[PDB]
Amino acid sequence: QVQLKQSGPGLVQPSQSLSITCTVSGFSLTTYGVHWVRQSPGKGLEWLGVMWRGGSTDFNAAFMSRLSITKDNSKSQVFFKMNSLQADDTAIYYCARYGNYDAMDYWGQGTSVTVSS
Amino acid sequence: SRDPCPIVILNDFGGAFAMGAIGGVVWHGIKGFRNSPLGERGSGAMSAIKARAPVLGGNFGVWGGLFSTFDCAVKAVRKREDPWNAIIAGFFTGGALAVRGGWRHTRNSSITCACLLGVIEGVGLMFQRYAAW
Amino acid sequence: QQPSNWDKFKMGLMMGTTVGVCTGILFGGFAIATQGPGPDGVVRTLGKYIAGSAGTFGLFMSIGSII
Amino acid sequence: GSTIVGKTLKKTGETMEHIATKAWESELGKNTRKAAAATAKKLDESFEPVRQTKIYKEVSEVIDDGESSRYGGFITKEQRRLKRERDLASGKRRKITNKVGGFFAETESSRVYSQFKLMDPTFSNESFTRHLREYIVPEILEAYVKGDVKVLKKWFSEAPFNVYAAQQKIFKEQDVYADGRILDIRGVEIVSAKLLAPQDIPVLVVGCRAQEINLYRKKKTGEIAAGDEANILMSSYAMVFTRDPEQIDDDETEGWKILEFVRG
Amino acid sequence: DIVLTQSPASLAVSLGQRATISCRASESVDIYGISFMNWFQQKPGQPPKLLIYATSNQGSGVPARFSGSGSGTDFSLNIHPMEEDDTAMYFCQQSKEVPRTFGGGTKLEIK
Amino acid sequence: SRGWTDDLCYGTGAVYLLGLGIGGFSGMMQGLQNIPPNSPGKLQLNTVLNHITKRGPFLGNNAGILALSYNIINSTIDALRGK
Repeated sequence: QVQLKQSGPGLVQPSQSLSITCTVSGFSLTTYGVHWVRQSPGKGLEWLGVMWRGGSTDFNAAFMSRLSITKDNSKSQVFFKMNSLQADDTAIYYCARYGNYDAMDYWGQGTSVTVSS
Repeated sequence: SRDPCPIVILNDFGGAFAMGAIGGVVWHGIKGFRNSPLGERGSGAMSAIKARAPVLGGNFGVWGGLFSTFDCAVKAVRKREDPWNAIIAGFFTGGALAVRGGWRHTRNSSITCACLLGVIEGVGLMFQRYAAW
Repeated sequence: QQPSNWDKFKMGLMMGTTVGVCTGILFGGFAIATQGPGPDGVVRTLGKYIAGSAGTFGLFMSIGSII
Repeated sequence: GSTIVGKTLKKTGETMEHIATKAWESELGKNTRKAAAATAKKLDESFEPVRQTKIYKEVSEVIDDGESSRYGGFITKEQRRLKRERDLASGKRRKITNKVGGFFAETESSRVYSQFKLMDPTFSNESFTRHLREYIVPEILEAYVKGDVKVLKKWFSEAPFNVYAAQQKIFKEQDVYADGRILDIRGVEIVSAKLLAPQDIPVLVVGCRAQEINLYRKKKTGEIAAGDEANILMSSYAMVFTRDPEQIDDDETEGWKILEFVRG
Repeated sequence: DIVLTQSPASLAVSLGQRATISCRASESVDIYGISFMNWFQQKPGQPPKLLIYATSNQGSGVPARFSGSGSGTDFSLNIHPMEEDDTAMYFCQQSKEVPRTFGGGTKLEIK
Repeated sequence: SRGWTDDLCYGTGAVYLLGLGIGGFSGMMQGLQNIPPNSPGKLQLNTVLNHITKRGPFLGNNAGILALSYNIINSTIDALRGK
């Protein structure tokens, strides 16, 4: 059936790079897109970036300096990359499929990303 | 080993109608499989077949039968076995088909179908030449 | 030895493909010049014309091989 | 040389034409036409016992149906409304092998048709095409060419109705009003089913062709301001349909909307 | 861009009663006659789940006791029978402009 | 299908032209029955031509497909149902 799974990199050092892989199953990445949404407990939900149906990408204005989203249709994978991590970015990170009328129906397991030393 | 001139016309009409109907079955079956929703693909394909096969059948039947009538007439008048009649009557069938419309429409359709029959007659020589030897 | 239906269908398929190749460039001789590059491209338009003419002639020639 | 022919030749076919109509509208021509009509009704009455045989009636019941509207024909407004209320009374009573194997996979047209099937459990391509041919396109085109804004108020969106109102405002400043007819509409078909947004709003694309005459009359005198009673001109129309999830209980619209309207 | 606001930040209802959540926008999120606002429910240890999309359509598999309505700048969500397993955190999310954003949060419990 | 290329071209063509002619006479009569009250002349020709090309193939193609399907069903089991 339709199912999304994530990697688990956590407990990273400050000012380091983070890379998350979302593996999809049950659909194709060239006919559906992917949203990337984090949920910090102190600032609520927010929106990071999307990879559209057409292959183009988009990011938020406040996080455009360090975001990167790429895709791979053959292995059915979506890669997320943040170059810099600080202490205010301890959160849970999710990837979600968007279908008709831009609805985030099917959501992944979500990874708990912690920043410490 | 062909039929006489006035009685090959109905055979040409029927053959062209059958060719149009079967080609419409394949074409609109693929289209109705492509355009229908997920759960009701077969019903949409069968509805598209039963709605759009006879139009292609009638179109190809009229074109083939009118071309065969003009070919039999130009063979009865010119009284030769040249391939040029297969050009000429085809050109007249262009002038028979798109008459409603305009002068430019008739000219373009007749010239295009004449060029199509000309390249058919150009291609057929190699098949008549190399398949035998 | 005429009555071999597979030979007739094979000959009709081959003749339909060979006339489809010629009708593809026959269609593409003037349409690319009149409509310019188009939304697809120069190569894509002529390739689509060749493929469409080849299919639409090969299918009806395969039907007309038997009839 | 050859360019001077078209001025001289085209008139010479015309000057002999009206004399031919003078031949046709003569007493011999009218008498032969009326006798041809009378003997045509006579032959119709003579072959009416042939047509009234019940085997011919059964084979006509097999053959004849509403699919004649597929091949053309225009519907009068009273007959169109009678057909609508009749149907309402009836209803209310490296090319990898995965690319080859993805022929059964879900496409974007599958998403669009699945959405419109989820909205209404009676939608299909043939049923909507029949409803589009018999009611929607003649109503839209007749209200378009006759200049009636109340019918086009319900169907259009904000942008094409605003464009049409700005178009008609100049004609209101031109002291003229639009008159015309629609003689035949053919080829009402669904071209493609796409999603046209970054938000993935499903849309449908409709194409048709028609025969129309456009002329403008003075509202005071009544003389011709533009156009001709002759010169029947052919046009094509391309429309983009979509559906509102709400107001589906509103009749005379049934939740449909037109986004873009292009005349070619 | 479009700062949203949820009215009942703390809500408690008895069993079988109607609960109403109000979501308000800064501007109008209407496009082509349709309002692009969706509703999300999050369990205390789960990823969020879609409930209502395009303000009048139920999500896949969502029971019929969740309803949504409203337009312009004001939208509302109604649960007329209250069940004991519907204790969660509720969000409203707009989907018109490019900077997508989510609401504050609503805690819903049973006395 | 097994083919046999006989009693199929003749059966389809001889009823296709028959139905086309019957539709032609019926469409000419029905177009003549709905002449406009005014006389621009050319518009009468356009009306009757649109009427005849509407009426014709609708009475042709149905008879053609009916005879073709009947002949296909017959010739599929013509030699397979001798008993």
